[PDB]
Amino acid sequence: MRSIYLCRHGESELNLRGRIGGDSGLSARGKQYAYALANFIRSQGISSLKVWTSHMKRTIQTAEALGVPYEQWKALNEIDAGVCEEMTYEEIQEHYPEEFALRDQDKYRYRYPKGESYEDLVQRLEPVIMELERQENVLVICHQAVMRCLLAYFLDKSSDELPYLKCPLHTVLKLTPVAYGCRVESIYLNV
Amino acid sequence: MRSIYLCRHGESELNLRGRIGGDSGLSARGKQYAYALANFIRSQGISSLKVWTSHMKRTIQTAEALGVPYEQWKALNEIDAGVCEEMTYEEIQEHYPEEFALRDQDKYRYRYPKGESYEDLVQRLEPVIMELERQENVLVICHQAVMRCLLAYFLDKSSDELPYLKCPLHTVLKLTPVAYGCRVESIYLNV
Ligand SMILES: Nc1nc2c(ncn2[C@@H]2O[C@H](COP(=O)(O)OP(=O)(O)OP(=O)(O)O)[C@@H](O)[C@H]2O)c(=O)[nH]1
Ligand SMILES: Nc1nc2c(ncn2[C@@H]2O[C@H](COP(=O)(O)OP(=O)(O)OP(=O)(O)O)[C@@H](O)[C@H]2O)c(=O)[nH]1
Repeated sequence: MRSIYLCRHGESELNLRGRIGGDSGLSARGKQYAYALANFIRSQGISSLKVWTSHMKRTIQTAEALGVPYEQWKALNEIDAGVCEEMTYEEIQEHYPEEFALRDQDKYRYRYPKGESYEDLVQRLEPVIMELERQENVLVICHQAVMRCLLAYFLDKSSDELPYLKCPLHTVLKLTPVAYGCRVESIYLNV
Repeated sequence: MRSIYLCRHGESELNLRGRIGGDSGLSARGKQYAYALANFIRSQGISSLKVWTSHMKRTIQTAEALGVPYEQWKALNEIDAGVCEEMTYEEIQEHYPEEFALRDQDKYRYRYPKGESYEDLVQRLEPVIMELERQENVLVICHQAVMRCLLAYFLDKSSDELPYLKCPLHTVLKLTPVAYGCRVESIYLNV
């Protein structure tokens, strides 16, 4: 039976430092998770697993720790925050006060100045989902907003539930598509 | 005419780093706001101004720049994050995934493990609201949650919308209560 493993990149510099978006590398702890992930995968004993990542350094560095070939997707790249890229929630409140609240009205269709929205991201992911269906066993090392859209698809969640799906760092969601839908198991790798 | 100048302490080191709670001091930019705030106060030509701060290093440090006396109130201390003290919103999502989700159901009544809620803080702020009410011109250098509770009281906002009120850093809100309720004047101090 096939299964799709979804998880985020290891903790990044910006993650640890309190900032969103950007293209930072893995933190010391992030690298540790990469090795923990490699251990978990090997533990699964999967037949010919294909590893997918985005173009972001964080996803790549995580895959590098798997010692197996990985395919890069520009579509798996994290949502563009635009003007408030690499900013903290406090900086966003200070420099873009009305935008911060505008989001609360509709987090799915909300779009940051010069950036994407969850609705946009869902659309940009269409190609990936298509391929995900054609594959057997796949490990998609991605991002928060991305993992939420992917998860929402397989778990048939509404556009409302989507922006609030649990996609923490160092947690691998193993989806096993079945007749009634798709089973899910949460594996937290503590490092 | 009497005004209640509510403002948050100047940016702290922890604010800049991504973390909630703690007892850190003002960053260099935070200190700059302390000085800007002092300049603003003088320009106001205010009569017998009373400065109130909390016992936190960040509020004291802001008051010092004013060059005027100020009284400290433990009741004005920021809401306790309990076990989540000094964590980032990612660390919370990772180590306390269920807690994070539960909070989203009721931001007002959500209480941190070993900490408090907005409801708890309201009770704690009761005597502050009273003295503040029976006072004249008053400057209160406080924190985010605290400023929200105070503001909601004077603007007669429901507990429902309380946690979402705009309380960005480096912004002083001049509150002048008048017959139909209370008037506000948002003063942004760019530094
Ligand atoms: N308002 C607010 N936004 C935050 C905070 N921390 C991160 N954000 C940003 O708020 C938006 C959505 O928040 P979340 O649903 O928690 O995460 P996300 O949508 O997957 O965002 P990305 O960070 O782009 O993945 C994103 O642009 C986040 O980067 C915070 O404390 N407050
Ligand atoms: N989980 C999470 N908590 C955050 C974030 N930004 C701030 N917090 C903390 O989450 C709680 C509620 O968030 P907010 O309503 O934005 O702010 P607050 O309640 O005034 O927070 P305090 O800073 O504790 O007063 C508080 O304890 C915040 O410190 C974030 O992005 N994620």
